[PDB]
Amino acid sequence: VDPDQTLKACKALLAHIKKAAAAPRPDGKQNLLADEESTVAETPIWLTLTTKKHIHDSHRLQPGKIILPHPLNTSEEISVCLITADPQRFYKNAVADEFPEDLRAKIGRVIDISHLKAKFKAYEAQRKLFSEHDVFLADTRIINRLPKALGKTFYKTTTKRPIPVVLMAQRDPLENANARPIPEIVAEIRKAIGAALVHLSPSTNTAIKVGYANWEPEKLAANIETVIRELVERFVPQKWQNVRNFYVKGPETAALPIYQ
RNA sequence: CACAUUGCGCCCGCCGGUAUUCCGGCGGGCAUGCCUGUUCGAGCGUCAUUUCAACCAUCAAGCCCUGGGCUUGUGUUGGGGACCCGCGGCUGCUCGCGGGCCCUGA
Repeated sequence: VDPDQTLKACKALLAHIKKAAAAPRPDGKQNLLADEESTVAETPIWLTLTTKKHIHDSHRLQPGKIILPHPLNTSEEISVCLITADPQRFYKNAVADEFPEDLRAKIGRVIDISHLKAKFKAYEAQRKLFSEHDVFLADTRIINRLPKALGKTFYKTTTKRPIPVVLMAQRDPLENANARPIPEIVAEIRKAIGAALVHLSPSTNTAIKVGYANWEPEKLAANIETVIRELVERFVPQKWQNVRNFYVKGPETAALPIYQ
């Protein structure tokens, strides 16, 4: 991987995204809810990794976490959802009182698995939860049963799939819930939000969301460098002996190659 | 109950006489219509009765550089959209495998 050809590939892709939005739309009617600064700031940039064989024998619904130097979901206009285990009362008081003001404004809804199976069963109900929140975090005790509850709506698109979080200390619900120290739960939640997620879909092609078009190319290139060097360290089998060329992918534009 | 005659039934209990059975007496009760409630019922009057529930891991095990992190626990309704891709075949058009966006009452 040559960083100079990678970073010069970054400028060409963000520049084309800017000009692609800069063209007047040919229908003669403007958009009320799409400004130029808004639509560039909200288009995500993908990097697509292809392999010589299957990266996994079967679908792994639980996504892995990639530690980034810069957090990914950092904008103000994102709302997160926390799927907890039992006592939602215990964890809603946790958010409301002993959390920082930044974390409280990030949290949109804390929901226990029992209430999730109680009022999100219809596909219309879980579609409304899908559209309402931006990202989803979920307990490690509960990540087993989310595909049955959330259904096809969350687990066919691989974009809002729930991110695991570890509420492991080392069960009667109302007696005592096994909760870790509170201020370091916030660091774990902040770690999950800022991480870029990998999806171990069985086929040869995987795509990672790494940044946005309004970000600087230096901060984009630094993010993708640690992503591609650390993802194939643990997730891709046979290390480079399975990997093939990379492609930086815009959502509506062509793919720029990075061969390996 | 009976022109009411000091007569005669029925239920429970008691007393005195050779008395568990007999005789006589005594005490408390037994009219009709209607109301409220209790209890026992009757009706080829009407109804219900073939259980659409919950029931994965609200944590276990193995590890590492002794305390935090890691790995495994395979679990998704169907359909549609001159949209953007990667990979396999197809002489090629294209078709399969997985993605990015959008829509719809399970």
